[PDB]
Amino acid sequence: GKAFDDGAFTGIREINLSYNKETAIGDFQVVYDLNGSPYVGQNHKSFITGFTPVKISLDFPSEYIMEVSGYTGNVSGYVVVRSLTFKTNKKTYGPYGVTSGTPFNLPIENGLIVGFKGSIGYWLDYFSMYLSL
Amino acid sequence: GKAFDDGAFTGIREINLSYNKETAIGDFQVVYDLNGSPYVGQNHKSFITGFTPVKISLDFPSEYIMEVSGYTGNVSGYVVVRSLTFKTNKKTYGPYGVTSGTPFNLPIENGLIVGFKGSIGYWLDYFSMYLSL
Amino acid sequence: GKAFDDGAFTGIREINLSYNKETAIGDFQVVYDLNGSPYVGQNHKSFITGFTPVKISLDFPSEYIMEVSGYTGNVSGYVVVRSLTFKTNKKTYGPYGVTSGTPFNLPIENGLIVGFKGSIGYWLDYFSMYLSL
Amino acid sequence: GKAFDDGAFTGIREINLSYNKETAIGDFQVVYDLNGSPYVGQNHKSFITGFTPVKISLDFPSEYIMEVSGYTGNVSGYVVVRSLTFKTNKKTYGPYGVTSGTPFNLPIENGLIVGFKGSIGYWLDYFSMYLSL
Amino acid sequence: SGKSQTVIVGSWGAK
Amino acid sequence: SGKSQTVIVGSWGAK
Amino acid sequence: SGKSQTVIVGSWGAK
Amino acid sequence: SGKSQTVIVGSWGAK
Ligand SMILES: CO[C@H]1O[C@H](CO)[C@H](O)[C@H](O)[C@H]1O
Ligand SMILES: CO[C@H]1O[C@H](CO)[C@H](O)[C@H](O)[C@H]1O
Ligand SMILES: CO[C@H]1O[C@H](CO)[C@H](O)[C@H](O)[C@H]1O
Ligand SMILES: CO[C@H]1O[C@H](CO)[C@H](O)[C@H](O)[C@H]1O
Repeated sequence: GKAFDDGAFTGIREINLSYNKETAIGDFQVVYDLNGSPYVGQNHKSFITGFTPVKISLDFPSEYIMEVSGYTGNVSGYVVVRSLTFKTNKKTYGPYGVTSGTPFNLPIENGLIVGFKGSIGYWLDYFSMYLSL
Repeated sequence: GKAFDDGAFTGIREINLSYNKETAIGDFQVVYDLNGSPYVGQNHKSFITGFTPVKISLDFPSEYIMEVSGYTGNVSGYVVVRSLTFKTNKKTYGPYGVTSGTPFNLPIENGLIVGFKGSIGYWLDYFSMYLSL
Repeated sequence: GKAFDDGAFTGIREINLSYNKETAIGDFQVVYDLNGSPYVGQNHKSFITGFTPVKISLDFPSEYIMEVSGYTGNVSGYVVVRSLTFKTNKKTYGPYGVTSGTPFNLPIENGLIVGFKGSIGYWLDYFSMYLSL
Repeated sequence: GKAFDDGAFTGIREINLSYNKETAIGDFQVVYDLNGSPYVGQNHKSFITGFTPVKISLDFPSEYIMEVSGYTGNVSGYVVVRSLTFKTNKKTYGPYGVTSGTPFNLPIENGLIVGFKGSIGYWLDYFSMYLSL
Repeated sequence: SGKSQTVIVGSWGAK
Repeated sequence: SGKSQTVIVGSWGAK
Repeated sequence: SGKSQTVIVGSWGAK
Repeated sequence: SGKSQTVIVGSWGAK
């Protein structure tokens, strides 16, 4: 699918993703903190439709992501990200998507998630995160 | 004067300052690189006029600042920045302002200047820089 | 188990762990790079014995670890780290221990594993890694 | 003179330099913090003698250096570092050497001096500092 | 050089 | 203060 | 926490 | 690669 790279910012304020309960994660778009002021990133859309959107508004300064978990698996010959979940210091934004395949989890003990990059076609093919202090 | 803080970015692409040959540095405004795309910062103007503008366009990826030098001194009871000069890996953007008072220089051996903060009234009262890898 | 924390150094030269094909990883020690000079970390021993030793000598500057994989599982009630495999740019130091339970994997796209921390009772209970540029 | 480079550590515990009130700084050594344990750096000696020693013991975790000042001057033809003064959060370890020539000063607003490097012939020719968060 | 760098982790999904 | 820090990631295994 | 931090150097000029 | 880096600043004195 089409690769994307948001880059590095000051923090995260809101995450907006999409999913399908029988396939995988679809759309992905995050609004970052750029030195105090929000900065909305490019909307990375899927090649198709029929996804259920999710808007994750964090209490910016005080609430930040502590762990990112999910599942990768093959759906129709394409190994993609099927589920994604964000746990913060205040709440857990429950498993979105199908919780099947092989697991992964990135807990941060000291550091902050500061940016996103990855790829999206019909579903989210892959993704990586930028970390900082 | 009025304090300002641009914050941290990915790099610098252009610096736009102003000076008076008999007083000190006046206006200050920089356009940064925010993950590949330029980002123009807020224009920090002086309380007064009659300054000679300077536009410093760097060859972004390839040309970056290696040292920042200048002079601080008192001009009319106000200790301000009287001169400022930026030397890059390709050129020296010669002393702008009055080269009188006490000197300072910040050479970077490994690192990049990534943001600016300081204060401006009639002249640039002070300033600090954000460094990164 | 007993908590340890080696800290952060400049790089990694060698890793000496211990395992058992039916239980999990036991002993754990690592000799780091400290500004171009080897630095032998403390030996974090298991409370019991009967493990098989493995020495992982990297070609220090040239060879560096790019991804750490493993398994977290339940043995004797305790959830511990059952397997561990290190993938460097030159070779893969094959899985040690039991590849059974919940998988975890950290691929590093930009950065270095620069230190370790964790806990060891009879087996490695958990660990964490310091990441640097 | 002879080039040295201690590298980067976790913090600074003590600094042992040497000076002469008519010439400049000579001997230079520093004992660092290495993950909560002292670490005695190598002693970088002057080619000659007749200096006055000074020991600068910081209250390690609590007391940290916030600004380094000094003077670069010309003695016997060679441009060297004539004076040096260390300002920590608790006390100022007064100027050592000759406060004559061109001043230099590095105030740190956010970060730590985490290591030193330079060269020493008869006197300290130059130095550089590693900065970390 | 010229561009800032940060630790980037992963690439979870398609190889 | 006085002690440098670095991004430490994880905690894999027991809690 | 929540906001990223970087080494900032100086404050050259008025004390 | 293999060796970590940090922002080193300056070079004050002789060139
Ligand atoms: C059905 O293919 C489309 O979507 C898949 C999964 O999302 C891949 O991205 C592929 O490159 C793209 O052409
Ligand atoms: C003449 O005063 C004005 O300019 C000076 C120097 O620039 C100071 O900023 C001061 O705070 C401001 O009110
Ligand atoms: C069998 O007991 C010991 O090991 C387990 C698993 O390693 C835990 O560490 C526990 O604290 C320790 O007392
Ligand atoms: C007097 O000579 C010596 O000291 C000076 C000043 O320190 C220079 O280091 C020079 O290289 C060294 O040979």
